[PDB]
Amino acid sequence: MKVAVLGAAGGIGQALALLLKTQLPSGSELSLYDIAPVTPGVAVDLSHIPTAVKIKGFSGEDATPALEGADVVLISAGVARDRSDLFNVNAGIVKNLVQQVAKTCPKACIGIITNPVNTTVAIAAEVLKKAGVYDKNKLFGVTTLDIIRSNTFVAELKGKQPGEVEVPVIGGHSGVTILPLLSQVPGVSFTEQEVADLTKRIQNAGTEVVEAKAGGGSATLSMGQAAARFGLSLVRALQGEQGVVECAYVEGDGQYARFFSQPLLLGKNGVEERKSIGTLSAFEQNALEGMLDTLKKDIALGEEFVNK
Amino acid sequence: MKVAVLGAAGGIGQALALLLKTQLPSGSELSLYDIAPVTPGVAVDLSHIPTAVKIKGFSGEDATPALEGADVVLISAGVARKPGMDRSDLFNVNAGIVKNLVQQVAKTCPKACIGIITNPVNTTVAIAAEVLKKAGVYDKNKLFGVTTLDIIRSNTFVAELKGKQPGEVEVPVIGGHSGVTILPLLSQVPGVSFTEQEVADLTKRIQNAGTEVVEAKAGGGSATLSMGQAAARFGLSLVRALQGEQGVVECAYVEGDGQYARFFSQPLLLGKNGVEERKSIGTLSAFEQNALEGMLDTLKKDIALGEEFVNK
Repeated sequence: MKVAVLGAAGGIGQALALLLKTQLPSGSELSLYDIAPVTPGVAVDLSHIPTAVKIKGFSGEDATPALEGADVVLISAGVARDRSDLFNVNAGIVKNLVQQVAKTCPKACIGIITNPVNTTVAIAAEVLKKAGVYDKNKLFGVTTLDIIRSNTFVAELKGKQPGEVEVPVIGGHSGVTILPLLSQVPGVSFTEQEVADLTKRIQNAGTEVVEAKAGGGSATLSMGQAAARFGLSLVRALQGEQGVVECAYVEGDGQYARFFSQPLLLGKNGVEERKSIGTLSAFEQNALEGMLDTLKKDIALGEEFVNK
Repeated sequence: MKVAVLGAAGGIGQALALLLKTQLPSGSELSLYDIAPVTPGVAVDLSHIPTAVKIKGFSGEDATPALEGADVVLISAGVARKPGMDRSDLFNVNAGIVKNLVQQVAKTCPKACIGIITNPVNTTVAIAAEVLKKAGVYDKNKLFGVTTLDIIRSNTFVAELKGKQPGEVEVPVIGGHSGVTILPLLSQVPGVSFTEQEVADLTKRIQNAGTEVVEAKAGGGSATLSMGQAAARFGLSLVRALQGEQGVVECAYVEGDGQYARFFSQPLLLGKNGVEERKSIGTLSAFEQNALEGMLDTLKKDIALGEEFVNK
C-alpha cells in the first residue's frame, strides 16, 4: 500500500511522516510532497530509519510523482495564523492539491487534515465532482484529534487507562460543531457540570494549545499522531482487515448536514458502512440541533469557493 | 521513571518528545525544557495524546522545574545551522549550551543518567564530564554520548545492500561520533561478508550520512527526525535498564578504561545504575584495526577541546 503526505514539510506533516515511517506495515511505500524545498531531505532523513517502508520526498509545484500509485492521500498543507486572507490561502491550497489527486490517483482514499475541515472537505468534494472522479466513500475530513483529546480528558477526569477510553465524536471539527458522545462511553458516567465542562474543553482544545505556544502556533505533534491513527486505520481496512471503525467527516445521508462526522466501518473501498450515531442524551440532542446552522454555513462556504 | 528533554522545541527535541510520549512505559513522567517560549505549549500539544505518560513543558533560563526528580536527562539542545555562523561559531554556541544545561543538571538532578545528543558529541560529552566534576557529582557510569544514529544508519545501509530485513540487522559501531572516529564493525555482522570495496564505501557512507541529508534539504536543514528516532531508542533502552530489565545492550560514547581514548564508544550492558558493563569491542578485521588506530589522534584532540572549553 502506498501513502502520500501532501504538506509533508510542515509541523503536522513531519510528525505524521515520522509516525508513518516507523508504523506502516513492511512493504509499504511512503511519499512526501510540499512546495518547501526541504522536502526531498525530510524523506532522506527518514530514510535512515531501518524500517521496511520505502520513502521518497518531492518538492516543486507538481505533486504527480508523489501521487503516482497512491492508495491513501493525506493532505495537511496550509498555514494556521487578516482571517479572510489566510482562509483564502488554505482553501486555495486544498483546491489545488485535490485537483492533483483527481488527475493522478482518483481512486485513492483522501484524508483532509487541512483546516477548517468543515469547509475544506466541501472544497475537496466539489473539485472531485468537477473532475468527474468523486467517490463519497473515499473522502474524509480527519476528525481524529477530537477523539484522542476526548479520550485523554475523560481518562484524566475519571481516573481511567487512557488507552482503554474511546469516546465517539460526531458533527464537525471546530467549536460548537464538535460533539463528543460522553453519554456513550462504556463503564463511565458524568455529571451535567462534568458534561458541560468536558464538552467545552474538547471544543476549545485547539485554543488551549495555541495559548500555551505563545505565538508558536497550533497543534502539530498531537495532530500528526491523530492523523497517523487515521491513515493506519484506512491502510488496515484497505488490506482487508475487519471491524476497522473510525469516526470521520463524510458525505452521508444528509440528515443533519451534507457532510457530517459519524462512526464509519471502513473497508477495501473506503467507507463500508456509515454507522448510526445511536441514542443521544438530552444535552447531546440539544448540542446537535444548536450547531447545525453553523456547520451548514461552513459547508456552503466551501461549495461557493469552488463553484462561485 | 521521569525523563527530561533539554532542547525540546527544536526539530530533534520535538521528534524525541513525540516518540517518548507514546513509547515510554505507562506511569512515566516527561518534562520538556527549552529557552524558546513555545515549549510549554509543545507539551500541552503532546498532553492531548491518550497515553499514561504525564508531560509538562517549561521555558525561561532556569531548567530546574523540568529537572526536579528526573531519572534520565536527554540533551538535544543546539543548532545545526545559523545565519552568518561558521563551524567554529556553531561550536561555541553548542558548547556554551551544553556547559550551561549540564551545570543545571548537576545542581538539581546529579544522579540522573545523562544523554548528550548535541554535537559534536566527541567534544560535548567531555565538556559535560568537566562540568560535573567541577560540581563534585561526576558519575562515569551515568554520562553517555548518544551515538545511536550511527547504528541505525548502518543497520539501514547494510540491510539494503545485503537484502536483509531492516529490523533484523544490528551493526556494532565503535569509536566516536564524527568522520573517521565513526567505526562500524561490519566484520561482525552475521550471515554476510563484505568486499574491501564494500567496507570502504559503506564506512564512508556511514561517516558522511548527515551531509546526505543536508544536501537533499537544499542546504535548508539537517537530520532531525532520524536523530529523534535514534535518541528515543537510546532513552528507552536506558529507561528499561533503570527499571531493572536485563540484557539491555547499547553502543554509546562513555568514559571507560582509556585503552583507546578517555571517552570511547563501545557495547554497553545497561543496568539500574547506568553503565553496568563496558563490553569488549570483540575481534576486528584488518581494515577495522587500522581504522581504529588511525582515528585515535583525532578522537583525543576532540576530547581535549572539551576540557579546554570548560577550564579556560
